Amino acid sequence: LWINKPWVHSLLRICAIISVISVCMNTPMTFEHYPPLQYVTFTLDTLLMFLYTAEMIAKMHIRGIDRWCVFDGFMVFCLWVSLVLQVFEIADIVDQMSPWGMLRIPRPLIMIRAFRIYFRFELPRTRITNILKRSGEQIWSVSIFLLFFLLLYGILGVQMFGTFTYHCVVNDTKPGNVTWNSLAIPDTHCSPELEEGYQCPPGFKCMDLEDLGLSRQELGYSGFNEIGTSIFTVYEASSQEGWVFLMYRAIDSFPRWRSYFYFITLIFFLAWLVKNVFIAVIIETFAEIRVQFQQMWPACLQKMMRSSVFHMFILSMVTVDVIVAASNYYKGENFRRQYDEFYLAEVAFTVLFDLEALLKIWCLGFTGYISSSLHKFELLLVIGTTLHVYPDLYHSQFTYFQVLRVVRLIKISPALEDFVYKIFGPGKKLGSLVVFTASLLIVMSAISLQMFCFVEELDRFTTFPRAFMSMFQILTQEGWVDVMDQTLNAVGHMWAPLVAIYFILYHLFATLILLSLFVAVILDNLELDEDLKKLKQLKQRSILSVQHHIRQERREHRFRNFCRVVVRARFTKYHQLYDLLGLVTYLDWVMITVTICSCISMMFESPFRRVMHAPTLQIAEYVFVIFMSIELNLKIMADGLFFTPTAVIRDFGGVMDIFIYLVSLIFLCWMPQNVPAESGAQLLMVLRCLRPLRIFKLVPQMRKVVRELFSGFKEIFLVSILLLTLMLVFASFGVQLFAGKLAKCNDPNIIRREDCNGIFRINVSVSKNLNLKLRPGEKKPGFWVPRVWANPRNFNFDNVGNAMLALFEVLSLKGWVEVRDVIIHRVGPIHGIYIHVFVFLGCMIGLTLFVGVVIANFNENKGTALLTVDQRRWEDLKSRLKIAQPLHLPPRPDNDGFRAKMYDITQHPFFKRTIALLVLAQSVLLSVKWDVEDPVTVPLATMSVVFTFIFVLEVTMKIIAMSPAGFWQSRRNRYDLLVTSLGVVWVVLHFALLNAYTYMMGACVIVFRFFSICGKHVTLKMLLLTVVVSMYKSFFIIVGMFLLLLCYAFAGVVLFGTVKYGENINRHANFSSAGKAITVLFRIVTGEDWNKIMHDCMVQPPFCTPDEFTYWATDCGNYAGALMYFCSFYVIIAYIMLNLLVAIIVENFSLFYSTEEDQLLSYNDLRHFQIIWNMVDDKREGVIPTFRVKFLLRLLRGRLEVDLDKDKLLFKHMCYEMERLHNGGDVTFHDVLSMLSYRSVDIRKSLQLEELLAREQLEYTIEEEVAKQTIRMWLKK
Amino acid sequence: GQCFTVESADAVCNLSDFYLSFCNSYTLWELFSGLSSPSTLNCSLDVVLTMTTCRQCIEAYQDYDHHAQEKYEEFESVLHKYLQSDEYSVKSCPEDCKIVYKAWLCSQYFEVTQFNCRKTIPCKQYCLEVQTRCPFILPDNDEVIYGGLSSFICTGLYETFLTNDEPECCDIR
Ligand SMILES: CC(C)CCC[C@@H](C)[C@H]1CC[C@H]2[C@@H]3CC=C4C[C@@H](O)CC[C@]4(C)[C@H]3CC[C@]12C
Ligand SMILES: CC(C)CCC[C@@H](C)[C@H]1CC[C@H]2[C@@H]3CC=C4C[C@@H](O)CC[C@]4(C)[C@H]3CC[C@]12C
Ligand SMILES: *[C@@H]1O[C@H](CO)[C@@H](O)[C@H](O)[C@H]1NC(C)=O
Ligand SMILES: *[C@@H]1O[C@H](CO)[C@@H](O)[C@H](O)[C@H]1NC(C)=O
Ligand SMILES: *[C@@H]1O[C@H](CO)[C@@H](O)[C@H](O)[C@H]1NC(C)=O
Repeated sequence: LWINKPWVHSLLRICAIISVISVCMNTPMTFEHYPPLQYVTFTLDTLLMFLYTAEMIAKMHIRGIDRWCVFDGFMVFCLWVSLVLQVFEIADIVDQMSPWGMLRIPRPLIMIRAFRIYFRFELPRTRITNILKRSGEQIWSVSIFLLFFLLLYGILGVQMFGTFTYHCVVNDTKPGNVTWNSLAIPDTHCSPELEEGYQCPPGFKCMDLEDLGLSRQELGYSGFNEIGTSIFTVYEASSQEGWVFLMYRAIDSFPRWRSYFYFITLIFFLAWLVKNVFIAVIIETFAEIRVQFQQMWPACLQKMMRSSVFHMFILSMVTVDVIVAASNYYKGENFRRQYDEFYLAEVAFTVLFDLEALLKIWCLGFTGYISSSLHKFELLLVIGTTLHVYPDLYHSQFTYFQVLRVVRLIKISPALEDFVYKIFGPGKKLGSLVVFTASLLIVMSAISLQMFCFVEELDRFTTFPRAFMSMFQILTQEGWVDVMDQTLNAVGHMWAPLVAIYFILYHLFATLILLSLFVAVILDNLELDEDLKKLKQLKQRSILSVQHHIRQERREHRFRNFCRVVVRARFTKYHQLYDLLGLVTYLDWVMITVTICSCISMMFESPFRRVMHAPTLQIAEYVFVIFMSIELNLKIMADGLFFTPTAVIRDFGGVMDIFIYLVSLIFLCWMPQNVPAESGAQLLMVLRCLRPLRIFKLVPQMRKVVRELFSGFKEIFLVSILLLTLMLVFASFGVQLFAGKLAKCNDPNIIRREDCNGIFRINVSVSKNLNLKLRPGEKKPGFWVPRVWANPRNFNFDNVGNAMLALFEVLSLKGWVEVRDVIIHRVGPIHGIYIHVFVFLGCMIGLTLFVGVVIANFNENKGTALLTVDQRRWEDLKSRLKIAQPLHLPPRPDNDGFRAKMYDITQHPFFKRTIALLVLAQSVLLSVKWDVEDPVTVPLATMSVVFTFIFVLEVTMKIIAMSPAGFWQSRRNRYDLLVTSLGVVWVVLHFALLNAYTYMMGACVIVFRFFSICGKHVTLKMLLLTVVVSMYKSFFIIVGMFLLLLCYAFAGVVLFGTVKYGENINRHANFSSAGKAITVLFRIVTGEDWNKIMHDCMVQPPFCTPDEFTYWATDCGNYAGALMYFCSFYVIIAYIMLNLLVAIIVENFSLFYSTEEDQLLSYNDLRHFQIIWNMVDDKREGVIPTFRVKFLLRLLRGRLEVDLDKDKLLFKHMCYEMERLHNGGDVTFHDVLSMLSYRSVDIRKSLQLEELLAREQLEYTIEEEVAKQTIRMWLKK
Repeated sequence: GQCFTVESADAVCNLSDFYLSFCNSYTLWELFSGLSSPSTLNCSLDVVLTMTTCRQCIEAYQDYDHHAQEKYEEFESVLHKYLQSDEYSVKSCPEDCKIVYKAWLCSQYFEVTQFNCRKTIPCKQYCLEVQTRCPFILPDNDEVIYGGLSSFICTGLYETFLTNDEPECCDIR
């Protein structure tokens, strides 16, 4: 009675939160900064140690000494241990910088007690555990798949690259003596061979930096030294982290094609597809939750207040207020910003809205006011802004209230409000996920804090704010490897593997589960409710026996003819080629050819090879303009210009065609010899760069892609408005609190703006990663520069435009950590909250809304948006059975002892598991680079010879034991034969030639066998099919993304071809040719600092030399051009069009990956039916007669069992179904399989209304005729 | 009327004909009209006409010149180790950068007005020239996060870099 009260449990929960807070303050640095806190936290500990001890003895005295009680007792134990340890620490006995504080590691777990009440759901615990087991098995499978790809690319990186140890240094660098002052600026890699990589210029030599005394500890952790380093590097790259500069090193050290192929395929497979498979898994988890939840069951002042004119006036006042507050831009170091006219405007608006709230209260009473749940937010704003206007909380955290008033503006658009209610759903799915995310972040920060607060020279976990910033940064992925690297260096060499496992596991969970849950929650909010889907449709033992029982208990004239002929001309064993050749009219085929040739020509245009001065580049231009003039004239004469239903201008595509034609015609007629920067001629060249967009109109698959993408533009635009509103809120706040406060002296030893003059010796960046800390008595490279009081040049909050640009750059999470650090170091640490909140609201939620709306519109275009999850699973099963074929296993021979025993040997699961282990082991043989001057490569190649001889005997066994004819039946067997023949070829060459290309061929054969490993595992094969079939299904989407990228690449060669080298524009990334521009634009969406590149391309005087005549002589950048170009490209590609790849991966995952459900025909059932059909169909026809059907049905065992003890009626129904289907003959393995699938599900759930009525009519007819024949057998006797 | 590089304070002690060794665009006539090292600060050109004080000021000029030379050697050492020196700009080469940087540094050490210049330019403008012709050199980012700042910049937050009372020295470009 003393512990079951209502208030006591709330007390225990609040005290669990308080204990979390207590342990989050218990670090040595926190006690150095605030000594009182020490005793404070002790007291709290003691107090809680009392109370919880009570709730243990006051409870385990009732019951004799729920599986929460053991947890609560371990918590009490942790509290007691922390108490006695802190008593020892108070008495100065323990150092407090010793690892004893690690005993407080479990204490944060007490936070679970504060939320344990919210662990009661509407589903029984059995259904919850079934959901969790299904999701766990799927996550295990996808993790195995991920590990397969990681090992594949790790071996490829070991063999295609090596160590990046050759650097350009000054030639007078003696061995053993290299210093910071011998390297180049910036540090650059090179190749010692005259044909690969970067060649050092005169004055520099390419040295090894390993014969020179440098250690692989002061040279990084990345690279491809051995298989472990390489796997870690591949995993880092799959997060789009640090792979671009690794690629730059590879390009400088090795041939270029290697790096391009390697890293582009790594980003495409690992960073896009394999990553999207995890999102598919979480979306399937939510689909399974749905399936489980479904199968479980004044007299006049009031009138003027009610008028819409008053609402319009108040919303206009909110608009004016927030616009005026946002427009308080920085005006210089000689103004006040404290009691100025903006403050008086703020006072006036605060008084106005306080009067509005008072009036609403005085009209509707108080309780009727406050019940509105929107008047609650308005009263919160009234109070917060009134406190804000008090002239000591002006321009403080209280400003958050003022800038929040823009939320009221959501009531101008009913559609935006409905979209908000739709996409954010209930405050119990998304809100619960946000609370779980905050709690997980707090607990992991507290745990990492207790792990690392004592470690010397590690300022990432000294206090809870720092530990939380570190864990949040790992969540956002921006520089997470840097956090882990600093920690790994700090902890030492013995514990580094354990903390590396910790950080990798945390990153894996965070980025592959938490963010995927955000996506899945948004998608579930956008997906119609199951009951609503069924209601909207209405407005318009063995599983066979279970379904049978359910089914039972339920019972003028001329020259237009010639033009029309020419523009409509078009155009079976091989009908695929004939459909490819008749895809478009001959006129469109010619025009596609001419478009492609013109784009290929434009790929040679550069600032120094111009189309206006080079005739070979004008060939394609003249051809394009002439042929498009002919095409337009023909189509306009034939199909009319505007009026005709198939006129030329009837959609946006024809308008764009006319636009492109006119641009190219004006350019070719003009052909200006001088093109000034930012002129109309350069704008004309940029518009001419839009020529690839004609492929989007001439190819119907591209038209389909564009049409389906723009079918969801309303939702895309509403998400854009929500993100703009968020950025406006935070940009107004940033202008009010940060304007003029981000500047400081570029000399770190200066503090006051009055001391910031003269010159100082600045240190220049040599190597960001390399750690040649060795400096005997010399200083770091640098030189003398003026002291300047400057903004960071990449972002400021001085006006609302700069603030919105900075927040848009932070939204991409690229370089956001530098913004965070600048705001915390130059304004104050309290203003870290600001940036973090934005990063949580804009990236984890904001961009996830784009992901969700794009996937939802995709699913709506393919038609599956109004189907229930059971109906969608039925469609996926019906597609899975439409491609299943009879099994490829010929029978075992009779009394052929040389083949029967060999049959039992090759078909025994021990043999297959042994072959898979051998594939993995030969794969492991490629762990060190197979060189030709390395000794270990000879043992490795000899063992590879042993392996390929083993696989030779395996293949000969499977060919003689099975058949030479039947061995060729399996495609996997054919691949294995191909790889084994390549293997024996390599063996005879390797012992004959023994060259370096011999080792290359051996490594290649090993890689192809490793790739064979994917056919020896069910889940691996299903996931590989998912990936490759979704890559096939995304061909035209990838073509469209490439077409957009090509347009942008041409435009960027025109705009940024000669931009002065800057922070990120350099010899590795620039727009000096179309190929360089293409590679740069690819890297800009897959893990490079695109905003740094944007700010390099915005360079203006006095940082460049303008030219008044031509752009190729001007060295400068386009400011507005760079803004529009980079922002629009990043939005279009990274936020919109890659989510199409996500949508396709999700579709194909639900199609190909099958789990053994209870109420559906599964993969094992398909295999069992295949075995039974193999035994019934003798000569392997794939088609049996009618009586073999009853034989097969009697034969089926397991889950397809039809036992003649309780389900004889079912047997007769199925046999008569197979009789009736073709008037009595020759069913075809899909008739019987379709019959099984139908008789194996509850058709009321799985089928749609048309198919349901058809099937129920069919089954009623069958049952009636079976009853008729039974009655006739009776009347016969 | 040709130049006369200064070598000894005593030997040279028509001042518009004696140029400094490294900062070879400043005559002694111009230095005595404005420059004065504070320790020996008595040289307002009234120490040459009316000579130990002169030796003290000319040796101060030579020390200024020598320190400017050391700093310039550090700069050209950085510029030598810059490998993209031939690619960074279609308009500027390392020699242009070197010349304008030497002019800027020499103006930092001798903040005086130059006379008898064919073409004249505000001396502060040489700062801007270093921003224009020299390559972007990323500064090291351990103590302070520079953002996207370059190593050499001239004008701060909300400042008109060119103002009144400028030395307005020669133009050598
Ligand atoms: C609930 C509490 C916090 C509300 C506080 C409101 C008070 C403190 C605010 C509201 C109006 C404000 C005043 C408005 C007018 C002026 C005159 C001006 O020349 C200086 C500021 C000054 C003197 C303000 C002082 C602070 C002020 C009096
Ligand atoms: C079959 C027809 C329609 C296609 C060929 C069109 C002919 C007329 C086109 C194609 C290539 C064109 C040439 C391409 C290059 C040049 C160099 C330029 O400085 C003058 C025009 C000139 C000489 C063009 C003249 C017209 C031209 C010869
Ligand atoms: C290293 O280089 C410095 C600089 O020239 C030189 O003084 C020193 O003797 C060298 N030491 C060795 C071991 O080469
Ligand atoms: C280094 O290279 C420079 C320029 O080629 C040359 O003058 C110098 O003598 C070289 N020093 C060596 C080779 O030690
Ligand atoms: C440059 O690095 C040195 C270390 O050699 C350090 O002492 C100095 O403070 C740094 N200078 C600047 C301006 O960062």
